[PDB]
Amino acid sequence: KLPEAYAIFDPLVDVLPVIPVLFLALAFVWQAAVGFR
Amino acid sequence: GGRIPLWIVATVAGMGVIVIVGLFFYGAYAGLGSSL
Amino acid sequence: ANLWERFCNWVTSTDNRLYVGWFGVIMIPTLLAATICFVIAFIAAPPVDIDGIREPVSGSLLYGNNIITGAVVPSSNAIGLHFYPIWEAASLDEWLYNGGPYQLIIFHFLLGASCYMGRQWELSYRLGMRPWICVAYSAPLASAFAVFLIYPIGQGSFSDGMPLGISGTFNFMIVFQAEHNILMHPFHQLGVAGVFGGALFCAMHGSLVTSSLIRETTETESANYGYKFGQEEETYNIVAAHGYFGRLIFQYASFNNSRSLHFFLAAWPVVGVWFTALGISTMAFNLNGFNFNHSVIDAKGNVINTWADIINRANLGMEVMHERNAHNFPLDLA
Amino acid sequence: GTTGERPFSDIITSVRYWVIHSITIPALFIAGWLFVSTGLAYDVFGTPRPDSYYAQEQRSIPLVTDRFEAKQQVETFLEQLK
Amino acid sequence: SYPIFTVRWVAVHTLAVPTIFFLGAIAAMQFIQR
Amino acid sequence: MTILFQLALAALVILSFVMVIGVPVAYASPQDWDRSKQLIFLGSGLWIALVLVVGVLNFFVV
Amino acid sequence: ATNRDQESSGFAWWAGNARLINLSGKLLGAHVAHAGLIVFWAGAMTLFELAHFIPEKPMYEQGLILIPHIATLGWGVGPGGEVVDTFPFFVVGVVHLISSAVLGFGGVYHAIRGPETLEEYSSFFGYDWKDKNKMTTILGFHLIVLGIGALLLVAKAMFFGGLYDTWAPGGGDVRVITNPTLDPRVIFGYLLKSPFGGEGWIVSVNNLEDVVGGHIWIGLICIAGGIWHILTTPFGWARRAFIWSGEAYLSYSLGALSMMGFIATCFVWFNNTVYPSEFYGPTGPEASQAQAMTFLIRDQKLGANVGSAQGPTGLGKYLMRSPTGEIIFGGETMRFWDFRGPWLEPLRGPNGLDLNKIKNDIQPWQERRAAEYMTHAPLGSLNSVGGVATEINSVNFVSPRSWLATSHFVLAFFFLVGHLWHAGRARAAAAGFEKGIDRESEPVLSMPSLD
Amino acid sequence: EVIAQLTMIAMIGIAGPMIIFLLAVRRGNL
Amino acid sequence: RGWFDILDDWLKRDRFVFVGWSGILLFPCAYLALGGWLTGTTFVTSWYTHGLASSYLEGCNFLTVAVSTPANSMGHSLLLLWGPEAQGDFTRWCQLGGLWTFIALHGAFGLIGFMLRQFEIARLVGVRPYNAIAFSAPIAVFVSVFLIYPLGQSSWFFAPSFGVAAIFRFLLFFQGFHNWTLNPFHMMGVAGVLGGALLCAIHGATVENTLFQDGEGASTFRAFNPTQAEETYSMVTANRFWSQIFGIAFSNKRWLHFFMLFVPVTGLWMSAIGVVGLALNLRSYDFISQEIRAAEDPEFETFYTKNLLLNEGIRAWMAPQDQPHENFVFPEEVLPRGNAL
Ligand code: CLA
Ligand code: CLA
Ligand code: CLA
Ligand SMILES: C=Cc1c(C)c2cc3nc(c4c5[nH]c(cc6nc(cc1[nH]2)C(C)=C6CC)c(C)c5C(=O)[C@@H]4C(=O)OC)[C@@H](CCC(=O)OC/C=C(\C)CCC[C@H](C)CCC[C@H](C)CCCC(C)C)[C@@H]3C
Ligand SMILES: CC1=C(/C=C/C(C)=C/C=C/C(C)=C/C=C/C=C(C)/C=C/C=C(C)/C=C/C2=C(C)CCCC2(C)C)C(C)(C)CCC1
Ligand SMILES: CC1=C(/C=C/C(C)=C/C=C/C(C)=C/C=C/C=C(C)/C=C/C=C(C)/C=C/C2=C(C)CCCC2(C)C)C(C)(C)CCC1
Ligand SMILES: CC1=C(/C=C/C(C)=C/C=C/C(C)=C/C=C/C=C(C)/C=C/C=C(C)/C=C/C2=C(C)CCCC2(C)C)C(C)(C)CCC1
Ligand SMILES: CC1=C(/C=C/C(C)=C/C=C/C(C)=C/C=C/C=C(C)/C=C/C=C(C)/C=C/C2=C(C)CCCC2(C)C)C(C)(C)CCC1
Ligand code: OEY
Ligand SMILES: [Cl-]
Ligand SMILES: [Cl-]
Ligand SMILES: [Fe+2]
Repeated sequence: KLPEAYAIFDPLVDVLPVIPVLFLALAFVWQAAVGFR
Repeated sequence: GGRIPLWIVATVAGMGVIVIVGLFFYGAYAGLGSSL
Repeated sequence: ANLWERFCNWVTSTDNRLYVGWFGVIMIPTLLAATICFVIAFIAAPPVDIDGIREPVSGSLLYGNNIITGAVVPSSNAIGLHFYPIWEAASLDEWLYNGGPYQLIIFHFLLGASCYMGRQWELSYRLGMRPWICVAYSAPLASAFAVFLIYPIGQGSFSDGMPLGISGTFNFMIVFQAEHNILMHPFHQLGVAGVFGGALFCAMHGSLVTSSLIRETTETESANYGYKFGQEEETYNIVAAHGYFGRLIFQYASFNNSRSLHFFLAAWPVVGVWFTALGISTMAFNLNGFNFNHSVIDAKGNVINTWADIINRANLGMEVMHERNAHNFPLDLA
Repeated sequence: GTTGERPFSDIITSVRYWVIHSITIPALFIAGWLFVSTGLAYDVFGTPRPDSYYAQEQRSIPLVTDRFEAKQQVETFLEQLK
Repeated sequence: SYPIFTVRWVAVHTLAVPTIFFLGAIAAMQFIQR
Repeated sequence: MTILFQLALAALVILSFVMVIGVPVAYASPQDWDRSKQLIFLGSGLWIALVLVVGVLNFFVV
Repeated sequence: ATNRDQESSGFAWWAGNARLINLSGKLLGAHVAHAGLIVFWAGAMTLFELAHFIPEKPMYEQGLILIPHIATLGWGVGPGGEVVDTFPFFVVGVVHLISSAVLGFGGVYHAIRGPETLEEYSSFFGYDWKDKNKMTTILGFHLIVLGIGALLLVAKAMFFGGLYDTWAPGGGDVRVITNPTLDPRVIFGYLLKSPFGGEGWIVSVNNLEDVVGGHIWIGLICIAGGIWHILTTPFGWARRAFIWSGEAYLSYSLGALSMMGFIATCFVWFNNTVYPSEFYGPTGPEASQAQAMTFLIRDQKLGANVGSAQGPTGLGKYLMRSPTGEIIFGGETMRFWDFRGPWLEPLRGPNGLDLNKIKNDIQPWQERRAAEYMTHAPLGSLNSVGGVATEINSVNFVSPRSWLATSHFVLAFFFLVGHLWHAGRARAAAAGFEKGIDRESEPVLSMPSLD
Repeated sequence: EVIAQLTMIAMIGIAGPMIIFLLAVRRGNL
Repeated sequence: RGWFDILDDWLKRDRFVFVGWSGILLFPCAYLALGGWLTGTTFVTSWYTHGLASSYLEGCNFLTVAVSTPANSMGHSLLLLWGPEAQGDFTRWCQLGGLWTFIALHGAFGLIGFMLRQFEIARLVGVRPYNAIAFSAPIAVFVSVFLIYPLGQSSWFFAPSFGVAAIFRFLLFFQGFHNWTLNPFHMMGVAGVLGGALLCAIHGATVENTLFQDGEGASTFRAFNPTQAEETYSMVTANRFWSQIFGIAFSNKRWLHFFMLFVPVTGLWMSAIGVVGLALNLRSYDFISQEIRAAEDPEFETFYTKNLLLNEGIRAWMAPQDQPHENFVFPEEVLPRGNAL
């Protein structure tokens, strides 16, 4: 448990660690934007 | 004939599979097949 | 010029029938010492107490084996991971009993083979080639490190390394399935895809280039004599092979670039075999294959068996028979 | 070269395409959802539901044992469930 | 000026419609309890 | 103040969120480089201050 | 068109990060943004582990890798590794994750907005890969930051609370170090120890005095070397031995990282001092030894005379001699007798396990620890069924030691592969045939036939 | 509850493609 | 122009997916092999044939679903839907295992169509049909493993079931009952497959690291023109490299790609043969000389005897569940087990 102050933030705390992998996915969306030039 | 940019359908498509797949993994832990 | 320089220029000469090189200088003596010890042990070595329990296994031809049952046997479990050169033994007789040749052979060999890899880099530098052949060979080298070095490390004993023999290898494979469900590990499923696909794509490329050889011979002679070594031209029609294969499936499932095609042939097995070497290396730390034992159950809670429960019954038979005198306590934890 | 069909880049970017397939895909999805949610897949194919593998007090399997009496064997086993 | 109903057409739909259909079926399955 | 804590905490969150998106777009759109120098500068000071405010308050509620 | 396409930089998209080799500012942006991802993860992951944490379950039953790193440093934990204040974990968490935002802001500014190349903005930050004097200097500053970093651990242990000492009596406790070991005979003797069984090279370090002392030596070494390189330029011989290129420097570091990954893998697998089993679970050896003790205890209570009980092979069923005579547990665990642990060392005498102590001085806490550790042995399935592979579903467990050793062997291996790929390429790129053999001067054609 | 979890990551995830989307509109420097 | 010639013009038309006469055998049998698998791994049980779950509908995942073989009581029945076992009852056919024959037989005519398809296309394009010939080795396997092997046993029960983990089951059955690893014909099979992968990797890497410099970018893929006349890599430097690394090297490019077809195609053919033997329990299970010695000398142990004891444990721990129809009851006390485990 987080300290009781921050319990309304638990479900966002659950999803935060995966955010690094999205940076890698976002790199590809971006090269699709620019067409792999 | 080119009215929707390809890269958009990709991300859309992509996220679509990503969700059906995640679902099959959630189900590996719930209900049928979860050993519980 | 000076003698150190005559020597260096010989070591690195691209004129030697076989290239030496600086990796070559370590590779040569170590592979020779492994080869001579192995050959002599395979024919003549006496029995070896592999599991540390004073129950010696006969591995050599002269002690009643054939080509198929013969092995150089791994070293005693009593030794675990201790270094056991010949000079740590009270006598050759003690060294033979406890499995010493195995240590000599695998260490000299891992080393000489690692330098084999570097030598491939080295010659490619002296020839002006691109350097990454040695990277393709790292996949089989990795695999040898796994069954000879990494897996014994995670398990605490060189006695659980792969034996040097045909039947010993199978022994190793069955015990591993029982203890690690390797068939149910994706990294091994990746290795199978690596080797089945490798063989498939081998036959395909072979059959497709051969399918499109340019008529340069008659029917009374080998079509091989239609290629002259170091000829400026290509001897098959890749455009013709593409037009055949693109139709067999569809146009864009087919390669029309030769470089892209050959890189595909290199990468497919190499990758997959990296994964399966990583497979043996990570199950060395008991991160095992998937476990679906009793995973389906009905409303009441009876177990409904799946094919994975049938796999586990086989696994269990291997479990309870293997090294049948060597467990005193209920769990086989290494 | 081109055998002469419409290129795929040209189609799935076309709006017409998605007009039609905005509806047809999810329609199919749900139909297949409904095929299982109705419980209808169970009786078409004969697959047991979680309360139909065994009778309440049995732990032996209904293994089919006769080649020509095989249809009957299965029917008589689905009666011992009620 | 392409056709819209070709042989190719038939090929993709022979596969692609049972696939989506099968997928919704498999989705609904995740929610069955014993 | 059990409520004003979170209040400032969500402000950090809805602001980080604004900034996560805004800063990259602002940085690579050539149009309003000078119209935006202000926006991020204010957002940034506002972000930092928000972290500190949440920092001190935590020692009244946790 | 500022590089950024295959037709100007000579690289495709799938290798487009090589478009940054001679763009120092944009390249600086990449290193800081990535560092921000590293700190972000340290931040995200610690608060996840915190939110999911239940202080009643062992750390090693709950899938936690980062929080046990914080306990080892002496924050949050009481005697026995029992957790007594979670607040320090939360702190470690929020600082890193906050910090990741100033890194993130910094990298994305430098990669998009700032000067793509630094060498005209300020002669101190811009660099040429080939300036032998500027490259030793950057290494020198980083060497000093590293040596400072080692000294912080020294500071934590000697001045700011101490570290968890699993070897501390009364079961283990946090403790302050006041006689670091400085004797180089000890500190570098670790280095000349064999990596083989019963020696273990530096993985054998088993007391915090030795550990803290090693970080005094390395801190001061790194500062000294940092200065050395800031003032020196490399000698004749060194210039001739190396390739001086952006990629070659990258290949050297991949070598270094790979080697370090393998070492780490073996630290977490075998070492129970700086990875205490209180937190990481038992080691493989520790678990195997624990089982032999459990069943020694049980049968001794039934009346078994365990010193003379001859098992089926003729070796003791409970106790036997190692190959140098030490008394050790029997069965397959005979391979593990190098194990050393705080729960077991009390039964040790000079000839090894002492039978009077086995007959008399086994306290209940050891029977509990031995049972706990045999039932949390580092075996389990990729989908986290615990146990041997023939086990039925029920226990949801894989040891942190298994997760840490597998992940870092995999990363170590792919980084060795990276070494070869980039090392060989740097050689080729500098000699000038990385893009193929030149038909007009094919070297082999100027050579003489082998036969 | 778990829908809390799904809405957050739905938002974080949509956040990336947006930036790229916004930046092509403004013919920003991709 | 006869109507036959008009129908031939249309089948041999140049479209996105070529059809041909072969297509008339091919697409329906293949499509229906596929579909019967997909349909049965999604929705169908093996409860009455095997005492197992086997569909997604029952809670199996991709690794443990299977279209499972028919119960042993069916014999080698074709198990036609209109046959005397199921009598037009679709539902009953599913539960008795007819999807298995459906897949097996539509598959086998499926592969026929594919091989004819390689013959038909090669003739129309004008190339030697060496790919069709290479495709003989997958056909030899599929026939030998899926049809011949069960026809020699008591029923289709013992053929392979169409499934990931079900195939793993077959693998291990073959070890414990047939001692397949000891068989010379599998060993040759093993050599051919792993030798195929070797050839595949080493040839790709050789070509990729002997390229001539024909463009100017660092991606080397964009320096190849399919209609160029010149070899893209250097045979001469590749030969010298492997001559001096390995002692020998290829010199002839035709032989090199012909050898590549040969090695894996011949491995698969050899394994097929041995499996034909196993249809009969014509195993290479034992070495008589070692058993005679073993039986007389309790201190004679080898890895061959170790492996047999493993085989014995597999047979007895797995058969009762594996062949439920035999009603095998083994009390605890007959189960072979070493110490403690
Ligand atoms: C990040 C760490 C790092 C790196 C990358 C470098 C990199 C470099 N150093 Mg610096 N150095 C460092 C840290 C580092 N140094 C620190 C902390 C110190 C203080 C000790 C020094 C002290 C130092 C000196 C005094 C010198 C260098 C020199 C050099 C250059 C040549 C290196 C060389 O030949 O490698 C090593 C290559 C060899 C061929 C050495 C062969 C010896 C064997 C094979 C290696 C084992 C040696 C090891 C000490 C003992 C083994 C331990 C065992 C238990 C594992 C190169 C730029 C040299 C130079 O040009 O001066 C400016 C030089 O003379 N460095
Ligand atoms: C750790 C991962 C990582 C990092 C840090 C980089 C970094 C970089 N890459 Mg590489 N790249 C990567 C992975 C990575 N890449 C992968 C996986 C691929 C394969 C698809 C590529 C393919 C690639 C190519 C093909 C090229 C680069 C280029 C570049 C540089 C400039 C890109 C540019 O102009 O942006 C343009 C993009 C945008 C303006 C879109 C928005 C981008 C920002 C960063 C969104 C960030 C969102 C974030 C949440 C910010 C908010 C938080 C903030 C308040 C802290 C930059 C230094 C380019 C280069 O070298 O230039 C010469 C180039 O041509 N990269
Ligand atoms: C190793 C990382 C690194 C490096 C080498 C640089 C280097 C540079 N930056 Mg960047 N920058 C970085 C990180 C980095 N920056 C980060 C993280 C941010 C976000 C906060 C920025 C934001 C930024 C902007 C917005 C600008 C620069 C600019 C510059 C240039 C001049 C900066 C200067 O003179 O500072 C002078 C240095 C000092 C006054 C010394 C104080 C620096 C800090 C406070 C020292 C603290 C060190 C810390 C305690 C150590 C621990 C670190 C932490 C990881 C634990 C120079 C090329 C400018 C530029 O390119 O001009 C157009 C510019 O406008 N930078
Ligand atoms: C497990 C390994 C394996 C698989 C999956 C496989 C598959 C394939 N190889 C083909 C080709 C080839 N295979 C070749 C050599 C080899 N192939 C090998 C091993 C394999 N080959 C090996 C080892 C070699 C070396 C000799 C050659 C030389 C060729 C080709 O020319 C050809 C090609 O184009 O490849 C690139 C393709 C034939 C397409 C076809 O028949 O369409 C028609 C499909 C039909 C008729 C349906 C078949 C139904 C099958 C037989 C039974 C049912 C299968 C279920 C639906 C799925 C079950 C899944 C569970 C078992 C897990 C196909 C991709
Ligand atoms: C910390 C924090 C925060 C922040 C966050 C962040 C930082 C974010 C980020 C985010 C992100 C960063 C995201 C991203 C996303 C991404 C995506 C979602 C992607 C996807 C992809 C796809 C799917 C693709 C596809 C494709 C293509 C495009 C091409 C090729 C093919 C393929 C298919 C692959 C906040 C404010 C919340 C608050 C709390 C705390
Ligand atoms: C350049 C580039 C790139 C990259 C990028 C990057 C990598 C980035 C990074 C970035 C980052 C790295 C960022 C960060 C962020 C962060 C944040 C945004 C944070 C915030 C925080 C907060 C908000 C917090 C809050 C809280 C607290 C304090 C307590 C508890 C609760 C909570 C959690 C709520 C790419 C590849 C894409 C592409 C190309 C270019
Ligand atoms: C912390 C600690 C400690 C300490 C540590 C130390 C003190 C360490 C040292 C370290 C060191 C002391 C290391 C070193 C390293 C080395 C190396 C790693 C080397 C390298 C080299 C090389 C690699 C080379 C190369 C080459 C050659 C050979 C030839 C020519 C070319 C070239 C240059 C490439 C102890 C354990 C006590 C305890 C716990 C903690
Ligand atoms: C049998 C039969 C029949 C036929 C049928 C058929 C024709 C069927 C169909 C079926 C179908 C045809 C189905 C389909 C299927 C689908 C599916 C179910 C799929 C799935 C997939 C997935 C899930 C994937 C995904 C992924 C992954 C996983 C990873 C990577 C990526 C991707 C995204 C790819 C008839 C009528 C004669 C009647 C009698 C019987
Ligand atoms: O599997 Mn079973 O586990 Ca690895 O050790 Mn314990 O037994 Mn023994 O010696 Mn070779 O083998
Ligand atoms: Cl065994
Ligand atoms: Cl034991
Ligand atoms: Fe080729």
